[PDB]
This record gives sequence, C-alpha cells and structure tokens, in this order.
Amino acid sequence: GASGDVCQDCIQMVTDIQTAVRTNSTFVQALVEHVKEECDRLGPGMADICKNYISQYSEIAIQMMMHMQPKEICALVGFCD
Amino acid sequence: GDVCQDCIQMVTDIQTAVRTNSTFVQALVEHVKEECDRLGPGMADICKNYISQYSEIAIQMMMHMQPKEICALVGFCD
Ligand SMILES: CCN(CC)CCC[C@@H](C)Nc1ccnc2cc(Cl)ccc12
Repeated sequence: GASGDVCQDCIQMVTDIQTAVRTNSTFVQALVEHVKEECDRLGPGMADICKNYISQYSEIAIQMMMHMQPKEICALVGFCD
Repeated sequence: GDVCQDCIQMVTDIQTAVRTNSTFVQALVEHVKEECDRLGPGMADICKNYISQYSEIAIQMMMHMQPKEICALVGFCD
C-alpha cells in the first residue's frame, strides 16, 4: 500500500545517497552548507545555534549514516516498518 | 541527479500516504518521538517537546509544498 511505497522509495533514495557520498566528492559539502543556510528560517537567535550544531556534528552524523543499511536508516526516520 | 528524483518520488508517495492513510501522520510523529530516547536522559524530553511543537507546522508546510520544493528545501534537489 501507500505506506509500503514510501518505505521502498526511502530505501532507493538512501541507497543512492550512500553511492553519492562514496562517488561524488562535493555531495556532502553541498548538502551540509545548504542545511546551514536553512537554519536562517528558525529565527535571529536560533539560526546561530542551529549553524553551530550542524558544523559540530555533520561529519559524525554522515559517518554514522554510512555504516547503516538503507532499510535501517529508513526504519530510524519512520518511513520503514 | 538520482537522489533528487528519488526524493521527488518519495515525497509524492508521502503526500499520497497522508491523503489516503488516516493513521500515517500519527504513526510517523509517535515513532520520531520514540527515537528521541536514543539521545539518552535530559536530551530525550527536549527532543520530544521539539517534535510536539513543530510537527503540525512541518506536516502542514510539507502538505502545501510541491515534492520538488520540499526536496530543494532539504537539499536533495537543485
Ligand atoms: C539517532 C542516532 N543515530 C544517528 C543517526 C544513531 C543510529 C543508531 C541505530 C539506530 N542504527 C543501527 C545501526 C546498526 N545496526 C542497527 C540494527 C538495528 Cl535492529 C537497528 C538499528 C541499527
């Protein structure tokens, strides 16, 4: 059903994200920089803290993500199971 | 390019799931709240409260945005 379609879509997306992290040298940098820019949407005070949190934990989060299976990442976010 | 299209496909199906499955949103929000426990004591409650404060906003914004817009917002497209 529809929930089942979302799960498979997530597995497909996550598999390709991992292939991008391994084969595209500018992928991670472009994503992290973009998410830092999105911190501006939260507030004047919140944006500075948000940007600092991403800078601090981005590498570890990507490294953690890379040692997980696509279905595990999707089950973690809630798109699978 | 593949990631962008995968995101558009996933987001289109999420919007279909929200419109056709009456328990989808509730199950997702409750699941993400349960995942806050991985942050351990102290941080778990702060995380659960952030979910309870932004879930409606995030879901409504997501339901009124096009799949490509949501994907460009997260950074998977453009
Ligand atoms: C929320 C914190 N995140 C960082 C992204 C840590 C992710 C750690 C866990 C869930 N992932 C996992 C990593 C490795 N094996 C697993 C096996 C099972 Cl059954 C479930 C989850 C697993």
